[PDB]
Amino acid sequence: VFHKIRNEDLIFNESLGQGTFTKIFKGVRREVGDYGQLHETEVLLKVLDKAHRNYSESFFEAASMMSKLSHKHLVLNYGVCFCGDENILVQEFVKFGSLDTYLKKNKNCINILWKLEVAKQLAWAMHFLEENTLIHGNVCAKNILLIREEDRKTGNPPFIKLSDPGISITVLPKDILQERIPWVPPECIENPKNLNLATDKWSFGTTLWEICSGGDKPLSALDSQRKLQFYEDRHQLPAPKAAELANLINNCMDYEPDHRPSFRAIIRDLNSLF
Ligand SMILES: c1nc2c(NC3CCCCC3)nc(Nc3ccc(N4CCOCC4)cc3)nc2[nH]1
Repeated sequence: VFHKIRNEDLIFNESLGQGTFTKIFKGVRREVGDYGQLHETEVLLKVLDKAHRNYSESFFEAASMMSKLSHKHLVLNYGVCFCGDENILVQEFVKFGSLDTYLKKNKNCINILWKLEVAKQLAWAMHFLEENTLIHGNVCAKNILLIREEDRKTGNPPFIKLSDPGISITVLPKDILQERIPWVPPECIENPKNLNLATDKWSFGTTLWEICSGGDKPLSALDSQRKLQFYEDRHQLPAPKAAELANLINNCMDYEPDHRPSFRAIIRDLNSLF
């Protein structure tokens, strides 16, 4: 499925931290491009240990399945290196990084119309996935990548992409799912087999809360035990600072999975906010 990239064409330059059972690097890929031109392309490299075989199989099946659905708001995966003791996803490098970090670094000096445009773009990406009956399963602001900043002179909005799904919550340890409250929905805390398209509607609500809160993490003051009580008592998140999206957040974060609205309906709701 994935184009094989040879270790000899990959240069690792900078460590960018960790994901869930991944190590992330900035690097360069040497390749033959359009018209035969030789390029040194900036890439994002995600390294999984082959020994974690269940995790690696989950991670790469998810990246493969989404890359079969080419879309302007979905990250470009170039290929994989079965680099011996490690399996490496080679991805496009996105200039401005993850959205939660971007919002923090700009001190939430971001107007509501910018947030609405990013929300709409994410909703259109999710509508495409819903129409394709593909579950992402880890929608969050860390997995929103900022390709382009707003340009006030041209009127161009920011432009985002949704990153790869990562290891499925159906195979992750339960302690990890609990830490991931309130992105993982209540039905998946009850049973990870309840993963469904409805899951992404809940997580989309949590992601909107992140966007409206300038990149704060909801329930960050709560440990895992208190995160369970949060769901037990069936609380909702507080209205974010930018409260314009509070109703849509609450409508998406519906404890009844079957009541969560379609992404088509979400897009219409976003459009109605003037
Ligand atoms: C697919 N996935 C990607 C990224 N994911 C992030 C990698 C770092 C940890 C959070 C997720 N970053 C990407 N690029 C970055 C660009 C600038 C970055 N810096 C912004 C300014 O502040 C320091 C980090 C970080 C990552 N590209 C990418 N393609």
